[PDB]
Amino acid sequence: FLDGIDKAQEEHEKYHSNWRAMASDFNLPPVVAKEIVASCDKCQLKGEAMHGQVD
Amino acid sequence: FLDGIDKAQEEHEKYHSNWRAMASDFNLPPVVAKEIVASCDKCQLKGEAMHGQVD
Ligand SMILES: [Zn+2]
Ligand SMILES: [Zn+2]
Repeated sequence: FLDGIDKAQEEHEKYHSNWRAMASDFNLPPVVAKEIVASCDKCQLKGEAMHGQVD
Repeated sequence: FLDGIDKAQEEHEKYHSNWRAMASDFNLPPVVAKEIVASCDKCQLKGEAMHGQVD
């Protein structure tokens, strides 16, 4: 679990690749690749959330 | 990977337990338990984000 992710985590930092790319790069299920995105605040929170246009 | 999560995912829905509880319940590493939280929008986005107090 942590072994493949350690090498995969570095790849994420280098390009912030999507979980689909990391999954194929290490042939790991989306759960492992998706979790790396969950730890990456930049790829996880993509704006949206709120910040409406104010009333 | 998906087998334990399937049973663990149901437990998450029942109580929205934190990844620490699910990890101990199925004795799985934080990566597997943390990913379930990543899929749960209610436990993932806990307000914050933005929504400042306006100027
Ligand atoms: Zn990223
Ligand atoms: Zn939840």
